[PDB]
Amino acid sequence: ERGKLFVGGLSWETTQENLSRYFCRFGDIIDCVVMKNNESGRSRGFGFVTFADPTNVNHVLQNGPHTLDGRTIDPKPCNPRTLQ
Repeated sequence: ERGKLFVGGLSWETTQENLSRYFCRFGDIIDCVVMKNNESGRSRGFGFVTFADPTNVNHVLQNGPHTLDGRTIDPKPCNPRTLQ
């Protein structure tokens, strides 16, 4: 997979729906999650966005800085977790 972005530095208030809304300005999104604490269900302050078109990752990176919910957030390209 080529189109996955890690996004760090999120406020714990930011929902994955809001995260997706923000990053859709750079392309169609096929997955967007905010990682949650297993016990509490609260955001851990980071997530992942997967673009349908992997060329959109570089478009995000060259059009910063990025702010969401009053935080400067930290999008980075990532090599995705591999499955079976």
